[PDB]
Amino acid sequence: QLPADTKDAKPLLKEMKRGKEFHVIFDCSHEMAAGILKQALAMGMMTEYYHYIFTTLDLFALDVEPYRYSGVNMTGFRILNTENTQVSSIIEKWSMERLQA
Amino acid sequence: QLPADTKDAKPLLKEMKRGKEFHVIFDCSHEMAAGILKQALAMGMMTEYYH
Ligand SMILES: *[C@@H]1O[C@H](CO)[C@@H](O)[C@H](O)[C@H]1NC(C)=O
Repeated sequence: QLPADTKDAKPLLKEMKRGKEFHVIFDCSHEMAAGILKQALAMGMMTEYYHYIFTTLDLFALDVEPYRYSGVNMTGFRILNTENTQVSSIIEKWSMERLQA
Repeated sequence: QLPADTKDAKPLLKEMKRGKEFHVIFDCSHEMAAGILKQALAMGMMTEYYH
């Protein structure tokens, strides 16, 4: 169980590294998934050995640029049917007004 | 040999990782050491193996 604060996730990661646990099913809102993945990266917990699975339904929204060359596997799930072009147009129109925030 | 530009470092590091070479003596001004270290981190070559 990840503790109350996120950035205190380091002890868990140390324990997992010592125990040689090479498969994980994270479970949290993608916002906290990003933090735990960054903590993993700075822990050297990110190579072609480990393989993460994210029960979050927004794994696609993460920034993946710093991670994709590492050779790590991150299988997620995505319900938002973005293959249809109509959906893509709607999403783009939505982004056209999200950037006020 | 490192290539001319900094971020060209990646193809070199790919072959390093493929050949299973965990002992490296770098030789460059630290201004390049920082860049090559970031590349090595994004390439995921920063574990307890490499020295
Ligand atoms: C991890 O990803 C790489 C590239 O897709 C793949 O070749 C490998 O089979 C995957 N599994 C492991 C070893 O984690």
